[PDB]
Amino acid sequence: MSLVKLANTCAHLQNCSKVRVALTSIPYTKLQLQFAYNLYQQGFLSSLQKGSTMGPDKDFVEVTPDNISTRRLWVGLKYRDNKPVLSSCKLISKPNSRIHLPMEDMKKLCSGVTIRNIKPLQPGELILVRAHNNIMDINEAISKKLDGEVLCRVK
Amino acid sequence: MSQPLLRNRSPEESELLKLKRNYNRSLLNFQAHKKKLNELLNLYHVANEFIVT
Amino acid sequence: ATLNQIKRGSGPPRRKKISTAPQLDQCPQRKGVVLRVMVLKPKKPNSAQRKACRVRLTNGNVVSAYIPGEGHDAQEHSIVYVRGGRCQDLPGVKYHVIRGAGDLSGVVNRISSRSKYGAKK
Amino acid sequence: TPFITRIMAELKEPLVLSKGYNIEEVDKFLAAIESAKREDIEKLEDRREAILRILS
Amino acid sequence: LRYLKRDNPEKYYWTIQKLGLNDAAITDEFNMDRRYMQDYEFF
Amino acid sequence: ARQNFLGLVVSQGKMQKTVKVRVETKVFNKKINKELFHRRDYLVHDEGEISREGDLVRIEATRPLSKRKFFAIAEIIRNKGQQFALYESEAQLSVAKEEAQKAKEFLDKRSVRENKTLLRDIRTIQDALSGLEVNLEKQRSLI
RNA sequence: AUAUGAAUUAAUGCGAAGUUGAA
RNA sequence: CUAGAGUCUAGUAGUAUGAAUACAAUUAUUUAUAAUAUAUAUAUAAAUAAUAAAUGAAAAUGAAAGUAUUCCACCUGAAGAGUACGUUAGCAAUAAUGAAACUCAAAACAAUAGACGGUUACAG
RNA sequence: UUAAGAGUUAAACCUAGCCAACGAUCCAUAAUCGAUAAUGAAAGUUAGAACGAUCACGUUGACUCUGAAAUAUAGUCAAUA
RNA sequence: UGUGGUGUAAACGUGAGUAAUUUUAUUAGGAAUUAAUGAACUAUAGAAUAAGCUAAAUACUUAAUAUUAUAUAAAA
RNA sequence: UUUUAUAUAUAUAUAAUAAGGAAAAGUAUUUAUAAGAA
Ligand SMILES: [Mg+2]
Ligand SMILES: [Mg+2]
Ligand SMILES: [Mg+2]
Ligand SMILES: [Mg+2]
Ligand SMILES: [Mg+2]
Ligand SMILES: [Mg+2]
Ligand SMILES: [Mg+2]
Ligand SMILES: [Mg+2]
Ligand SMILES: [Mg+2]
Ligand SMILES: [Mg+2]
Repeated sequence: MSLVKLANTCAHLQNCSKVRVALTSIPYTKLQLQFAYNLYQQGFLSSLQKGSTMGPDKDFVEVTPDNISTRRLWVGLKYRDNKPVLSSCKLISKPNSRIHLPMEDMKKLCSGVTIRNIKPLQPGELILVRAHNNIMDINEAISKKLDGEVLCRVK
Repeated sequence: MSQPLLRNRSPEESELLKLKRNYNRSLLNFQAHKKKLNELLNLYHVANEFIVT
Repeated sequence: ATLNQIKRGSGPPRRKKISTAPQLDQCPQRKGVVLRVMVLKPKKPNSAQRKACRVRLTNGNVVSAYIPGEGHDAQEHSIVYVRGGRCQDLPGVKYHVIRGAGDLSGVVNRISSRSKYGAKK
Repeated sequence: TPFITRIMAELKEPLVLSKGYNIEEVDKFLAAIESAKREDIEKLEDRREAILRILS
Repeated sequence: LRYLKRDNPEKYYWTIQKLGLNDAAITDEFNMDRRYMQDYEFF
Repeated sequence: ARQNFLGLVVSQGKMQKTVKVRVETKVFNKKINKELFHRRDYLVHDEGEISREGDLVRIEATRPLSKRKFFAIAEIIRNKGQQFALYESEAQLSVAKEEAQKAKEFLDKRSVRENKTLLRDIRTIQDALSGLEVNLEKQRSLI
């Protein structure tokens, strides 16, 4: 659940996009898995695969403590019309200053107001909020009236 | 995402894994024991030539 | 620089405003008495014979004040009123004597910017 | 500290062998080799002594 | 040994007593400043 | 209700029936835009002297009990300081028994070696005439 | 101690046209 | 420079491109291993050089002066000034901490074209 | 003693503590604040005149009576004029 | 202009002191778990006696009549 | 891929074999708003 690991993942995706690599890997943790799934469902990532450090898994493998150390989540990146779909990725809640917003301030952020010096939501943008150990889009978090921590911003 | 990420090992698996790891460690000890005994064997073989008297 | 360093005291430099008329102790003007009237040469490139006076104020400080206008009627021990403003081409005269107050009269035969020079019409 | 005393005493015991060896095991191995030939006493004793002096 | 204190309080005191140390020695800040050597006559 | 705080005991026994409890709260610093913690040390009343340094406790507001002591110990959330005290007291002698028997064993092996020649005996019988390996074999067999 | 004045006294800022060295 | 010893020892004193983590396209050399049968113009790594993208005021950097995270130290125009005073240690020397008023619209950095130099050579 | 806790004040006896480089103690300065005023895009910054809320004082210091509540713009004593 | 009752703890003005040892701001904050205090009105009941001293009294004195601490239980 | 077949010592080397094909028409409020010059 480290914001440090998530920040490292965000920078890794940015770098992978800038050099135009089709397939890369990230740590296989539930925060990373939920993050990758939310990016993928919104069309930012081409595909998710299970794998090891060497590469994606050929056949299905059970996840146990024996192999957990070398497990990796292989994300495939989308490049459309000679441009990267996942152009940029940022962390709103830094490990120093963590931003836990109530639902009203999330509505304000989605409505264009700057709360706690957070630049509000933009049209083509995606903001992720973790509530009670589940990652979800900020719009859905508002839809479920869930208080949560705002994590990141991928544009 | 709802399901647990990893299936924790049952205690039977824990015991079996203990057996494997102890086998590895004891095998290393066994090799080292062979080597020390062989070195002692060669030392005693040639100890005729050494001069203690 | 870092959030803790910012917290511990570091930050943007204070855009501090110091007074350009310190001896007026945050007053628009102050009354004063002219000890002597002195003629001084400004810093070059400018060349002139500029009229200034040494003034003891009512708060007790002593200042140097430029006497504007074509003609000054100020002698020693005259009563004057001093406002802020420095003679730019003369170092050390940080104040302006008011014309039309105390023993300083309005500029004679002044017809434009009369208010600044104490003239009447 | 009693623990340190015992540990540092074990080093200075009258006869303790190095490199992972102990007197009992070397004795067993020497006697075993001596037996092996079956299927002058002075020389074998001083040979043993030289071995032990080597490993002290 | 500080970590041992946090993890296993019993084994920690067992260990510091066996090795000849009070909790004060482990817990406090220590450096071999020469004043330490003068205090305990290290040389 | 009466003010209740959760804290950690820091100083105990320096005083009579009084302890010091470190209390931590959350506050929003607008200047740095951070939800940061703030610390304060409360002089708290301990009656019964059931407090030890390193205990997590709940302190509750009371009448003024001294110039600076307006709180009293309410509940020991965790008694880890008491555990430390007990374990110290136990260890001081628990190690001692093991040390004594260790010394006995060490001197006993000294004596056993002191009794120790058999190369003479072994040779006399020849004139008329690995355990770890077996343990490895056991481990392999069970595996 | 907080101030206010002080013979005696330390340093430095400016400017006038210059004077002297060659760092 | 100070003490003890017969010149030595023991000293006082403390001057004269931050660290870590994740990631980041090539080429060419080497370098160290791991192989397979000198050949696979062998793969895996680190060192060196030129790059790409990226960054930068540029020079230039180019696996870092790049993308990100965390911790610390430091800077806030020039001069006054690392000065004065006070304190801190020191027999002292010195060191550390360290201002203020006044004066000015300056000052500085990289690079561009120039004329300049006993600056270099080279020619006509 | 008080209607009432408390080294608040007075008495007695114990313990050695408490605060402090996230700045004590000391010094200088200041009445404090708002749904008040000024300003800014805002965070904030400034003022505390005016409207309103709280405190302190009624030439200076201490004490006393009354009283539920006062060291009262009261009384006594002293200081200054 | 004699004896008495009520009123001047308010309001008015000021910002000296005050960096908190009692000040200001805030809390759906507390207890010691604040008095047989009503200060001045409301709604209810009752009572309003005797002497003295004042020149006299609704002035003053003296006297008459009208919650807490115990003990027993009950609960929480 | 999978399943079997032969051979060899439950396993190994070889040969063959592959189940994923569906069609249908019609069914605004967008929000707060930060400029520089010599
Ligand atoms: Mg004041
Ligand atoms: Mg103020
Ligand atoms: Mg005031
Ligand atoms: Mg006001
Ligand atoms: Mg007014
Ligand atoms: Mg008063
Ligand atoms: Mg007056
Ligand atoms: Mg008074
Ligand atoms: Mg009043
Ligand atoms: Mg009456």
